Amino acid sequence: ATEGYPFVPPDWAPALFVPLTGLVLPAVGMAWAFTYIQKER
Amino acid sequence: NWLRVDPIVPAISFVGWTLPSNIGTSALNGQSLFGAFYESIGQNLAHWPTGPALDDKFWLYMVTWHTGLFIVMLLGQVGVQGKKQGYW
Amino acid sequence: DIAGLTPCSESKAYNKLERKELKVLDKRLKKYEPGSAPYLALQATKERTENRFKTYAKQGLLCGNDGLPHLISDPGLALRFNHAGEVFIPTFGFLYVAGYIGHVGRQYIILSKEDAKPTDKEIILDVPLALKLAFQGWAWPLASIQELRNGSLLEKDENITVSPR
Amino acid sequence: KPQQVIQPINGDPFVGMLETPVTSAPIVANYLSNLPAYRTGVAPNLRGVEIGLAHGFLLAGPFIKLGPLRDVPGTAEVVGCMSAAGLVLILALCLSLYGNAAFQNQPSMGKKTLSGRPLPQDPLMSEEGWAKFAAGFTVGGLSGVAWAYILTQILPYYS
Amino acid sequence: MKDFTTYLSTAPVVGLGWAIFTSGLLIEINRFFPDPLVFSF
Amino acid sequence: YGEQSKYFDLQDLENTTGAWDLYGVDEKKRYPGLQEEFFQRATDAVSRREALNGFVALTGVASIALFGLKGASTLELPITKGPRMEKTENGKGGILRS
Amino acid sequence: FEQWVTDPIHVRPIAHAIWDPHFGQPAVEAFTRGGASGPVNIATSGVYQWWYTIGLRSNQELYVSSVFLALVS
Amino acid sequence: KVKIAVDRNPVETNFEKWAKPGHFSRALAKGPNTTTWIWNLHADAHDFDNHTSDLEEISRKVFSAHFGQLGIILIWLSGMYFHGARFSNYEGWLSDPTHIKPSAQVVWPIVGQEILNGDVGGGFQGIQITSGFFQLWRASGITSELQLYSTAIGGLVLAAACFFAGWFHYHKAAPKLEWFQNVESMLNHHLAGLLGLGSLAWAGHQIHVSLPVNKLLDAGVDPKEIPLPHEFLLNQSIIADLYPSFSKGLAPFFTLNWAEYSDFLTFKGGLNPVTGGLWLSDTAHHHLAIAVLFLVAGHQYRTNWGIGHSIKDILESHKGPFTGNGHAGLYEILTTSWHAQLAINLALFGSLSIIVAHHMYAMPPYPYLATDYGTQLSLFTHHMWIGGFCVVGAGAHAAIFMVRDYDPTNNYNNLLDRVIRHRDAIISHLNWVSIFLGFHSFGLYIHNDTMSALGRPQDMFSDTAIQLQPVFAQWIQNTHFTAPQLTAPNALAATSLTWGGDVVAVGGKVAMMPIALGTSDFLVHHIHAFTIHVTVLILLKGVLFARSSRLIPDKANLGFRFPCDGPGRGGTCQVSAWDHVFLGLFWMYNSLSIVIFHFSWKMQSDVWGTVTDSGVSHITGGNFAQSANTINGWLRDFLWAQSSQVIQSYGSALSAYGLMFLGAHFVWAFSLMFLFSGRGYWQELIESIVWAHNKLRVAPSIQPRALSITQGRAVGVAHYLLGGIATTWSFFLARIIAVG
Ligand code: CLA
Ligand code: CLA
Ligand code: CLA
Ligand code: CLA
Ligand SMILES: CC1=C(C/C=C(\C)CCC[C@H](C)CCC[C@H](C)CCCC(C)C)C(=O)c2ccccc2C1=O
Ligand code: SF4
Repeated sequence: ATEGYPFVPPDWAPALFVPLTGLVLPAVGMAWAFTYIQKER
Repeated sequence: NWLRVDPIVPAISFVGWTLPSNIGTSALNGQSLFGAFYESIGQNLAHWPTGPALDDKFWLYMVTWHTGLFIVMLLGQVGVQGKKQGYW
Repeated sequence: DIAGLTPCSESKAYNKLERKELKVLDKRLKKYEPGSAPYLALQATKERTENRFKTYAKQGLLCGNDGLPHLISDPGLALRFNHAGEVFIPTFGFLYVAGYIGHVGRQYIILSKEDAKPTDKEIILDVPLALKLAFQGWAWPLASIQELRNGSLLEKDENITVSPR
Repeated sequence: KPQQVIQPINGDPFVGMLETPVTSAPIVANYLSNLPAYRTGVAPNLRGVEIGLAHGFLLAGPFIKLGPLRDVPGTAEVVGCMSAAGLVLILALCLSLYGNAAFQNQPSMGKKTLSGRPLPQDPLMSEEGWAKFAAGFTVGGLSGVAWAYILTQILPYYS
Repeated sequence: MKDFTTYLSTAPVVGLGWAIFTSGLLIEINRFFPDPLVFSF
Repeated sequence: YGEQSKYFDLQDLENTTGAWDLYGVDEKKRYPGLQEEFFQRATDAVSRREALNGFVALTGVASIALFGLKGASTLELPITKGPRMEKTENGKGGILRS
Repeated sequence: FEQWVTDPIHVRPIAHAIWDPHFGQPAVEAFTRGGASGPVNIATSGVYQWWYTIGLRSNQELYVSSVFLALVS
Repeated sequence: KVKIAVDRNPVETNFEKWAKPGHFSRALAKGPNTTTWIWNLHADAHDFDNHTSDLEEISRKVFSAHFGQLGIILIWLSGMYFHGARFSNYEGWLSDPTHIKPSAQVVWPIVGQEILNGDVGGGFQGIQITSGFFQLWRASGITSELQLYSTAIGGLVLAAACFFAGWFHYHKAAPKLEWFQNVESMLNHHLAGLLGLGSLAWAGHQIHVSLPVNKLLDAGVDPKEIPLPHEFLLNQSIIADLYPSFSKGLAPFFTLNWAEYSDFLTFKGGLNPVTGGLWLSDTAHHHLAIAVLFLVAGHQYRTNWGIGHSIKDILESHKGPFTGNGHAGLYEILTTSWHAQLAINLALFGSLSIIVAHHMYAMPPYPYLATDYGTQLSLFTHHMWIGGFCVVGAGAHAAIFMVRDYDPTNNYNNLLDRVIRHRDAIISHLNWVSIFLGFHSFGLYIHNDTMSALGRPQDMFSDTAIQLQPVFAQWIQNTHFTAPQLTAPNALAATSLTWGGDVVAVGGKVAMMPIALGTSDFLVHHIHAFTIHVTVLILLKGVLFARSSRLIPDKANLGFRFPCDGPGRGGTCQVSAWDHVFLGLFWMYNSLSIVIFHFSWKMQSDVWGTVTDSGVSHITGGNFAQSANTINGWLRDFLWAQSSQVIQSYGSALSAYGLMFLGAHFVWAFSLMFLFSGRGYWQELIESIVWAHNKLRVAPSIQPRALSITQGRAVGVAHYLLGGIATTWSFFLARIIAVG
């Protein structure tokens, strides 16, 4: 993009990025942490 | 575990027939409390898609008659089992 | 006229506050007959208000931008200007009584400790010795100074319970 | 003849339960023993199919009826169903996580049904058995969500 | 009298006598004299 | 166990500790026989916990990415619709910024 | 930031856009402050005044600053 | 069998035990070595169980303790009557109750307090009272201050008699244990005698005294020319014109012609439109029927003449198969434990005080009480809080009985033992219903707050949006409104105007108007049910786990009020039942605070107000149906829309309420030291202060010690409760005085 070439933001960037980091990222964090704390030995 | 718990005996279903004979056709106000209940369930069946409203008198007769019934079957069960066990 | 505070005798907001208080006090006066006892109480309240406003003025008191009198706390400034009556003389006035209570409590503690089971004396007070010490505590700073020099006031820490850190 | 209805389980006053008519009723015992989660001889995936079907059929209802788009006609019945499917997927993920967590070890002590006769091991109490159970749960939940969806399309009454 | 005045000498009564004395003293000072602010004699 | 008063024997400690399945039966294949293999083949590709955790995550991240990008603005969610004309000015005590 | 540079006393700073799917239709409209189109949040951190004071004018320079600080992180 | 067993002169009357303050406890009889001796002295002062193990001396002690409390209450009542006789405007208030605010406390002009002598009208200045004593003195026919003086002097005489009675019945003639154990005689004498005789005496006083005075008062006759009640009592001619049935002269009573008494023993539903209170004829027939019901119920038990009922037989005969032994030993417990009877009596007293508050807010039984919004609000809130306190104390003393007086010998398979047996099931089910009620009440509130905040009011739980209509309460309202039509045909109108169709108003202000119930009332009522279920969970868990628990099996041997069993098992802090009561006090405080907030908001928004020609305008804008569904709506439209008069009360008659408000804020905030903190830090700080006092030789002989952990918790809960109660008291009274 013009004058915004580092880390170019599309118009659908918030509408796509917000649900992964509020939905998918906490889910992966929860599952990874739950497998961590429940790991035996 | 002695599956006779809450003993299902048809003798205590007879006491459920005395209350429609006692409350019903016993004059008092109007015709009877059970008679008024019969009239109420009669007119309530006309509006099948809907139900009784807040201003309707059906709930009063229904609740009073049903607590009277529950009281009489509870007391009949208690008496008829205290007779058998020795509790009187 | 220090720190930008006008004297209370020549302050417009002080007189406006006095007029406002007289107005609301006289507002309640119209609801009672003049020969009634609430009228006499309201009249006495108004007289006490007027006497307080008069006595607060012409006494060196000053105020600034609020109509409420201010107090000068710095010694010297309250001595060169006539403001020692605000806090300078009440300072020694309180300290005399504060040292009075501390001295009579100390003498009662010392007198009770040289007695069998002294813990009972704290919950079972004795009247003649406490009242004698109460009336023998006017010269508290004179007793405090003489005990300070000779070690009877203080105690060396070799008989004082100290923390084990 | 006192009719001591309230008694401890197996005549044992030392453990948690006491045999009570909420528990000792033949109708309640027969209904609970015939529930899929207590059919020990049946494979855990066949357990999960019925359990997920029932739970995914029930979970669609509140989402359609009280969803944010409930006032929009025609679209509430699809939004509620896909949100129910997402909830079923979340519950399947948590079920798989529980299967990983609770069956990393091996149980050594049996269940001991009344008057003895215990089977070797419940396949539900195993790792791969609970994984199959969660697989049956998510398949049943998805099929139940789709069934509640098509029941909201063809209808003689309401939704 | 001795048996009663021993009870009279305990702390709750002393908790009143000092309280009554000091309270009444301050009431009479605030009553006969008006409300002052400055100790200018 | 439970002869006249005893509740412990140390050789059938499965009965001693109180481990009892109050509701447990061992009746196998209660559903009809043709019904199992339709669902047994349904589970076998997702029976492994690795296949199931991946599939839930596969339907998870894809549908989450579908929402907002394609999921929003088709349901007319009130986040990607835009304003008409509201809230340009702010400040009731004056100053009137923006 | 450009609108703040043109008029600091009038235009308000903006921190980040608000994409909350649980927002209602009045909620989206009532948060387009600072002369924006979408729902945005008014910045009170003071970085607008600081960056206008140190000579940052265009958002290209802020983009270069962001990528440089990400590189140094 | 029942007789009067009395021991004469067991205790000498002397100040020997007054000389030594620590004499009831052998641990405190040594001396005050530490500063905790004083707190143990004032704490174990009335704990008569550890003073001695003899039940007879404990019974004598509590008998004279009740005598002393009765004398104290009689002194207080005599003082209130004297205040109404001397410093009051009761004569002015009688001639004008709708325009002159009641006042019975007169302050001194000593230091600026003359602003507190508010202009209450009638040429009188003083503190505007809120107890409603003027309404009571108008119901019970009282005209002049001479009668109030006589009542005050009689109350002082009876208080002196009660104190002398306590001294006599302890020091001079103390009853034995068998005298106190005559439970059947006690019940018969306090059913037929106390309650029945008092009800009959009050009915007679209302019929012969209060009815003519109240009949002449609402007719416009000035009280100066109203005849004194002794003229009505002696002369049948004066009482005959006001009530024609008195011309018969007790003929219909003995000839069974009670229908002729339908003029002054009426059965009317509603309130008197002239005054706003209940009809005095209705109250006369009410108290007469209550006297009848208590005279017949007071002859039930068997004491000395064969006939009657034996309570042990009644308890042991009611045995049902799911309960095993049915009420088998409870007669033995309740005849030997003072704390069990204390728990029962305190629980029933607290619940009945709650009923008293609800049924005074519902039907005002006093003339010019409904329009006096301050008296009604104060009575409701005060009896609300007293009932809550009595219930919490009932739980506390039940736990004390559990710890001390409970023994396993008499109870094997009875109801108490089986309640002990399945206590975990009860606690778990109560926790489940606790979580369920908490979620679908408070989460509903939070969801409504969120949908309001998200700009979606159509997704809220309100009347405009999807609603939770309280159909059962509205059906009960409709049934009670239509109850005089069919089920009670002899009633003139509905028993209360909560569910009526008409609005009564005295002096241009609404006395009582019909109350509409919506989604907000549903939410607040289920919030109340949740909060009460939590508090009863805490109290019942404290009672049940006081003896033993899975954590601490030997909690019985550790006493009732102990701080902890140490940091073992992860820390067993607050494990005692005393700490359970300590938490239940706060939960009570939250419950009753929300209850009285609901009462004040609902009554100010839908009942209280000033009637106009063009409809009825309430105190608020009728915003309870629109703002009580959200927490922010509750806050802004109740605690912020009101309390604007408390902050601006300065310089006015109600500035003392603002001072009390801020002092209550201080005490409520000061309590959190004793709540959050512990003892070791405070003990070390006290050690440093002790070193400071040791340096210059002012060391006290009594060692200064920090407060005990139970002592610190008690101080914290006491300061917290006092601050919260005074906060709500000041806010409620200032709002209802400056507006109502
Ligand atoms: C008369 C006895 C007496 C004396 C001489 C002292 C002296 C002292 N105390 Mg102590 N104190 C006392 C009683 C006394 N205290 C009592 C009864 C309490 C409990 C309330 C305390 C609580 C206390 C604390 C918590 C602290 C001190 C501190 C101090 C020091 C600061 C001076 C001061 O005013 O403290 C302020 C003192 C108080 C606020 C306590 C006021 C209580 C009243 C006035 C005492 C009543 C005593 C009684 C009238 C005597 C009986 C008279 C006799 C004829 C019967 C000083 C060493 C401070 C310190 O360590 O400084 C280094 C400190 O932190 N004291
Ligand atoms: C019909 C007879 C009668 C009456 C009226 C009462 C009345 C009362 N009893 Mg009871 N009592 C009775 C018989 C009676 N008793 C018998 C037979 C026994 C033995 C089994 C007891 C044993 C007993 C105990 C153990 C206790 C009471 C208590 C009380 C008081 C409870 C306080 C209350 O509720 O507020 C009502 C308050 C009032 C009405 C205030 C007026 C009080 C007047 C002066 C009492 C007059 C009633 C009296 C019986 C008259 C004869 C006494 C005579 C020697 C002077 C109340 C006054 C409690 C107590 O100690 O209080 C005294 C208590 O704990 N009672
Ligand atoms: C029918 C009424 C009644 C009776 C006869 C008793 C009798 C008893 N209770 Mg119970 N109790 C009651 C009501 C009653 N209580 C209520 C309503 C509560 C709830 C608050 C409690 C809570 C309670 C607990 C938690 C405990 C008792 C205990 C006791 C015993 C000793 C009490 C004692 O020595 O206090 C001594 C008296 C005091 C400490 C004075 C009270 C001062 C309070 C804390 C502050 C009052 C402030 C006041 C309201 C406003 C003043 C403001 C201030 C600025 C001046 C005794 C068996 C204790 C026990 O060991 O039982 C065997 C015990 O642990 N009770
Ligand atoms: C207002 C203050 C407050 C609140 C909210 C709580 C909350 C709680 N206390 Mg407590 N309590 C407090 C102060 C408070 N406490 C204080 C000061 C004391 C000291 C006296 C106590 C004493 C006390 C005792 C003695 C007991 C409790 C219990 C409870 C629980 C009751 C749960 C319930 O039924 O409600 C429902 C739940 C709530 C109200 C919590 C908020 C729920 C909101 C609406 C969120 C809804 C779901 C949400 C969307 C999920 C978020 C997901 C996110 C992670 C992504 C809960 C954990 C009791 C308990 O353990 O449960 C039986 C209990 O026995 N508390
Ligand atoms: C502050 C505090 C203390 C310290 C408090 C103590 C030692 C009590 C102090 C009581 C005082 C001495 C009562 C008297 C108060 C004033 C002296 C009264 C003044 C009256 C005027 C007229 C002078 C504890 O000991 C404690 C223990 C456990 C939990 C929390 C706490 C806690 O929070
Ligand atoms: S912090 Fe206090 S109450 Fe808790 S275990 Fe320790 S000593 Fe006991």
